[PDB]
Amino acid sequence: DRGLASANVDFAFSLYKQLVLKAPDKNVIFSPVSISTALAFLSLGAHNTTLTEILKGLKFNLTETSEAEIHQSFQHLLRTLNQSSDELQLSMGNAMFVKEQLSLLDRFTEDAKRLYGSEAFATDFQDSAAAKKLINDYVKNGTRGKITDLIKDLDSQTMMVLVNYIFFKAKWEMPFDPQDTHQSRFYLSKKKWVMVPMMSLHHLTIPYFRDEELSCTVVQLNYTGNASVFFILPDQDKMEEVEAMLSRETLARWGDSLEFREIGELYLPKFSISRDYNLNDILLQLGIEEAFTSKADLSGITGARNLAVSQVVHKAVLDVFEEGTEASAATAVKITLL
Amino acid sequence: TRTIVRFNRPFLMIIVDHFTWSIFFMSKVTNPKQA
Ligand SMILES: C[C@]12C[C@H](O)[C@H]3[C@@H](CCC4=CC(=O)CC[C@@]43C)[C@@H]1CC[C@@H]2C(=O)CO
Repeated sequence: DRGLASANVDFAFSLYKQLVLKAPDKNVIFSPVSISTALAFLSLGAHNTTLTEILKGLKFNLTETSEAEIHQSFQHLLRTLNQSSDELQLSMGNAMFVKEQLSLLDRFTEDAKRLYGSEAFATDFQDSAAAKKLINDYVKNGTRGKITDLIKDLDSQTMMVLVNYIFFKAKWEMPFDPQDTHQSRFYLSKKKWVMVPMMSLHHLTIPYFRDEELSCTVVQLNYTGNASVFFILPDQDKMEEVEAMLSRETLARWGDSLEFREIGELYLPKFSISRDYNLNDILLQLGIEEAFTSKADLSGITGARNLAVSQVVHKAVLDVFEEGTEASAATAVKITLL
Repeated sequence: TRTIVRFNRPFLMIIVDHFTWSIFFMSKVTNPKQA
């Protein structure tokens, strides 16, 4: 789906740049496709300016596509990602947790199940600790225990939470031998470093590109299955330059410029990182505004303008090791009465 | 002499699907042991 990939990758890099702005020296890990899917799911219930802002913020061109086409594209993406595979473990789920007394349009719950694969689970948010545990347990189950505390605070007056998770567990096509993993320096800056387990591979023929425009080295490592990873190594003090130039155009240039090279040695740390985010500020910066205000129009959920978003949260974890990679993420959209 | 690629300073990772062209995950690793 080229039209979906183009919007979703534009959104990915717009998000990345805003995430870095907030905390410039911190690790970053997030799932763009989880956030895109969760906000597309939200847009199923959105109307008028609330809907336009969400779909524009997700980087769709609304002069050239329809909401109907977008939802069908996410339905197809979800079906493709959840297809059976012996090579790679990949799963994505959506759910809605809703106060039982809230009246939902039949069209909304039917469309949520058909397009996003979402059930509607009756949740008593006035029993806030129990509602929090239920939602966190759903995410824990979908992520094989890797995302445990997506929901930290949860208002007792919440009416609905929309949730997306993604789980990814893959083997390297060329796995590292743990006998070649040795504690080595990782330079936090030119004169400060920490010791990390540094994995290595010898005489490895992989796609490689030395980017002289951005002063960085790009390699692609494959997982068994259809997935791969671009690793980009800026020269020292060139990370900000590479970040400033991240874009769909740049990624396309990198992909178009790779050539196979037999690398003498590749050194890659074994590591695990995690991050959690309150995405309200970034989504407002991307122009998704009305959904958060008392002007919100989520009347495709209920038939009335009686709901508004309170928070969008995201948590993601990345584990890289000799045999492969495990990564997971989840996004929740918390919704209150208006 | 063969090229060495040594990820011992901050780097980026973009996990992609060749079938759907989705970006599953994007990361910047500035400190693998960052608190
Ligand atoms: C880079 C890839 C080709 C192409 O460049 C893709 C990218 C995924 C994101 C993206 C979406 C677009 O709409 C423009 C092209 C592009 C930026 C793809 C991920 C893997 C794929 C390949 O590696 C082909 O071998």
